[PDB]
Amino acid sequence: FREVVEILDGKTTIIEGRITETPQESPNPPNPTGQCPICRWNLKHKYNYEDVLLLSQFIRPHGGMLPRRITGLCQEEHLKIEECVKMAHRAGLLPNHRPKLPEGFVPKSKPRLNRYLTRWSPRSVKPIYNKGHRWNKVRMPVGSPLLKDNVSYSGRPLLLYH
Amino acid sequence: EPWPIHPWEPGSSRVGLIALKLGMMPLWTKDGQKHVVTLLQVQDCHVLKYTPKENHNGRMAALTVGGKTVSHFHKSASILEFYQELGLPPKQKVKIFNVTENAVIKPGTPLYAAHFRPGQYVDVTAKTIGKGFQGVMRRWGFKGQPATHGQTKTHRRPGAISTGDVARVWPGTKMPGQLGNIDRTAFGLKVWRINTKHNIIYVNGSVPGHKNCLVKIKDSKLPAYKDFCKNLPFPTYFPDGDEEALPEDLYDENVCQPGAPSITFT
Amino acid sequence: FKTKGVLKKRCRDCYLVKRRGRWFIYCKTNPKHKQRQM
Amino acid sequence: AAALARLGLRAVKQVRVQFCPFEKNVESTRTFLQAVSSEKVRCTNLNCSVIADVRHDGSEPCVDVLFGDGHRLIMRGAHLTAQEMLTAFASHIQARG
Amino acid sequence: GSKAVTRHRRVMHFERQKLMAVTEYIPPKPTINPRCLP
Amino acid sequence: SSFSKAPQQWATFARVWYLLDGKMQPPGKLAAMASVKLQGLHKPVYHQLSDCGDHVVIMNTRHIAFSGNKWEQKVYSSHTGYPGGFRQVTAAQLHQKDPVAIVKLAIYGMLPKNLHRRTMMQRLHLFPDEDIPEDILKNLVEELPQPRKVPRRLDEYTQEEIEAFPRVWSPPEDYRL
RNA sequence: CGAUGUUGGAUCAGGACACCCAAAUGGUGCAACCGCUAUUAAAGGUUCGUUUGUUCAACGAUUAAAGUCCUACGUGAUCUGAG
RNA sequence: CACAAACGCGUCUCAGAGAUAAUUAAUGAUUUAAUCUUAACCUAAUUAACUCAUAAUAAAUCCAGCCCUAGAACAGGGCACA
Ligand SMILES: [Mg+2]
Ligand SMILES: [Mg+2]
Ligand SMILES: [Mg+2]
Ligand SMILES: [Mg+2]
Ligand SMILES: [Mg+2]
Ligand SMILES: [Mg+2]
Ligand SMILES: [Mg+2]
Ligand SMILES: [Mg+2]
Ligand SMILES: [Mg+2]
Ligand SMILES: [Mg+2]
Ligand SMILES: [Mg+2]
Ligand SMILES: [Mg+2]
Ligand SMILES: [Mg+2]
Ligand SMILES: [Mg+2]
Ligand SMILES: [Mg+2]
Ligand SMILES: [Mg+2]
Ligand SMILES: [Mg+2]
Ligand SMILES: [Mg+2]
Ligand SMILES: [Mg+2]
Ligand SMILES: [Mg+2]
Ligand SMILES: [Mg+2]
Ligand SMILES: [Mg+2]
Ligand SMILES: [Mg+2]
Ligand SMILES: [Zn+2]
Ligand SMILES: [Zn+2]
Repeated sequence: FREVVEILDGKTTIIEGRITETPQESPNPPNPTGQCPICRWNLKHKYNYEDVLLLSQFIRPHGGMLPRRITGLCQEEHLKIEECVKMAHRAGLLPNHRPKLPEGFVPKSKPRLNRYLTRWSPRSVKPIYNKGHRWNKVRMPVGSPLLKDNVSYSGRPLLLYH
Repeated sequence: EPWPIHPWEPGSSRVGLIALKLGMMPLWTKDGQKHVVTLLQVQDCHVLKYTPKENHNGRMAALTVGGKTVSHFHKSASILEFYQELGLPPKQKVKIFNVTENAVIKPGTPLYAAHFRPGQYVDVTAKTIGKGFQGVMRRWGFKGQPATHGQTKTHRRPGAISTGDVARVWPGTKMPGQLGNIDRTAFGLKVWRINTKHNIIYVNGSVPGHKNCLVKIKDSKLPAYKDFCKNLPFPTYFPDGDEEALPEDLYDENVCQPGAPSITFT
Repeated sequence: FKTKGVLKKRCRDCYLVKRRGRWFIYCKTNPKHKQRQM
Repeated sequence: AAALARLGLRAVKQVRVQFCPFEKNVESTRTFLQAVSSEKVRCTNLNCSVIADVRHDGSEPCVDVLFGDGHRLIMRGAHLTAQEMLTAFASHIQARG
Repeated sequence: GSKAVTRHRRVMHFERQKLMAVTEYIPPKPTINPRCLP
Repeated sequence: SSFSKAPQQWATFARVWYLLDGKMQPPGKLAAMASVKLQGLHKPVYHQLSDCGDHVVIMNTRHIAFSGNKWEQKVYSSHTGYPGGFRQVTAAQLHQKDPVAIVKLAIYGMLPKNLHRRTMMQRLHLFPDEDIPEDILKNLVEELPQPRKVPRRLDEYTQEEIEAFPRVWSPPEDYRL
């Protein structure tokens, strides 16, 4: 991995690019002929929002996702992983992947509401005051439709709207 | 054995008094305006019992204050026993004041009208003049029906009380009933004058309740008069502590005193 | 801002951004091109 | 080039880019030189002196910017990307000067 | 009683609705996705 | 088995106190099992007319979790009766005002709609935190399992498990995060 | 149809927002004052008079404004009977 | 205003915090640029509602009779200074 360091001395600035050792891929993938990382490690339709050990492999230290041209994923797997990362960040998983602000960490606010499988942004949803009757019912989306193809051991389809 | 006296704090609340509404008197200001003040006489105001903050509200302590003395022969056994343990004759009105823990006073302590000072705002709580079962026109100010253009037995009726589709009347409907005998509070009444000899407060404006009624008076709780407790005696007024008698009448900075040079404008 | 059901860019400087759950045509050169998806 | 043109390079004295074209990690520095020696950058300030030093054994591509605040910004670019180098240079120019 | 041809989509019988739901098209699905297959 | 009639009756129809931790648990999944225990549908001697019903003590009520955006989408509607007195409060606002309210309403809704609902609601004790009076604490018998398995956050993971999990991709050395 | 009593007005109004006023903003062929549109918001208000039975309508004087509707074209076991 | 009262035409008083919708910007990935973010992290300027500070009530088991600024009845306040 590459880092940029800045040095200031006597109104003179020097920026340097330092390369440190980075982890490499594990020696034995179960499906070596796959052209895609997830699809060759046999994790397709196998991860969820709570699999942080996989979701944190490729995200920036401040929580941002990594570009597809760098990660190597196929488009659908990239979208699924991006949605899973968003859901984990909203649920509260990955607590060390946030920027550090000492000035803003002191003014504590109201306690965070526990949540999980959150599809939309918490600040963009309006409360459903009407809620409809049985024939026209306003359903609350839960989870994401991108993960509707995950393996279901019980056989019951996931309730994405409830 | 007085309880320890604590220094005043920005978020402190004081105890109040239970006075008697004597009457109403005119008063004049040095600028020429004329106000009307109510006389509240502190006849015999005492602290009866103390209740801790956690045992009462969890935010403030409760001090119980008793007003004018009554007869022993018309009180219940429990009340008479309570006053016998306390050591004071029975009182007529008993009220509860929410104070801070630093303003607590030992029970049995007397309270005087010098507890308030000329130039201050107070809250006055009392039971208003009860007018009994009053009609809707006097209870709610409803306009009546016309007098003589043909109306038959409807000159003061409320009229329609609800809507046809609802098939009922809402719980907030204004209808004839009791009017007057309820507790009301007047906020932000100015104190103009304190008569120490007779223990009387001259409070600005009107006071709820009939004359010669027991009135619960305390410091104003409006946000505009939150921190005027600084200059006032914080725990209470102790006439035996200063060892110097207060003046018979304490006036405000704008009150035209009875002995005046008959103010003329320049 | 004009509230519309269909958003279209009226120049080359209009950019489409998703905010508050809606889609927006924001424009800096021509502020009259501000459109909000209903 | 457009980013530097829209910055007002009037307050820059000398920019010298010293590199070895036969190396394998001078592409970013060469792109930086091309971006900083463009026609728009030339016309936005004429007194600026742009120098392109070519070596073969230096093996360390670097850039030096000396400007009239008595200030020296030296960037030894062996792993720095051209876009990052341009952004850092633009930020420093708009900060001091 | 509505005509055979209307403008309001002329909601069907429940048996017909069930018939259409059963006879909905089911696209074929390969065992392994071929995008990033060899 | 060879009990006398009265002690056998007391043992068979004795009331039981159950504990339920509500930390990071869905209020609906808490309320379903709480209502089952309250009704007594977990007893083979259960009957509608019999008073077979056990006490349920739910702790960590303030730390419940709603799946999805229910915190901002679910609303609770009340009417004071007076005209203009219809209030619709969001789930988050109701939780801030009163932590007990969300799970209390869920259990009340899931309970049967007969007159026994109030009686078996009087046997439900809800506590915002793990601060239970000793009188109630000494009555507890067993703690029911939490219906939802709470996932562990990344820093809670062991280093052994972190290194055991494989690296599915190899980032380039020149890339900068 | 072995009766669901009508316009208008008086009294009291409940509600909706498709907001007239009051509040926060976007665009203007928005220089300022006046304006024109659109977004969000319904806790509170929304006048007195001449003619007409009038709902409407014209006119006079004002207002921050004198909103559009639903409520058995709200309300006659509360009132009037001008039509 | 021919009752000691009632009354207006007369007099007194009327309030702090949070919260938001539309709409502004700060940092910043997917999309190593930018980008207010149905991307996280803390962010700030911001309607009316609505809640809450705060205020009121908040001492149980004497009640025959007689007064009352208390009241339809029942209730409620007084009956030791004089
Ligand atoms: Mg009376
Ligand atoms: Mg009249
Ligand atoms: Mg008649
Ligand atoms: Mg008559
Ligand atoms: Mg008659
Ligand atoms: Mg009904
Ligand atoms: Mg037919
Ligand atoms: Mg008929
Ligand atoms: Mg009949
Ligand atoms: Mg109304
Ligand atoms: Mg609107
Ligand atoms: Mg306006
Ligand atoms: Mg209105
Ligand atoms: Mg009609
Ligand atoms: Mg009608
Ligand atoms: Mg009727
Ligand atoms: Mg009529
Ligand atoms: Mg009649
Ligand atoms: Mg006629
Ligand atoms: Mg950036
Ligand atoms: Mg910008
Ligand atoms: Mg309160
Ligand atoms: Mg009595
Ligand atoms: Zn793939
Ligand atoms: Zn445009």
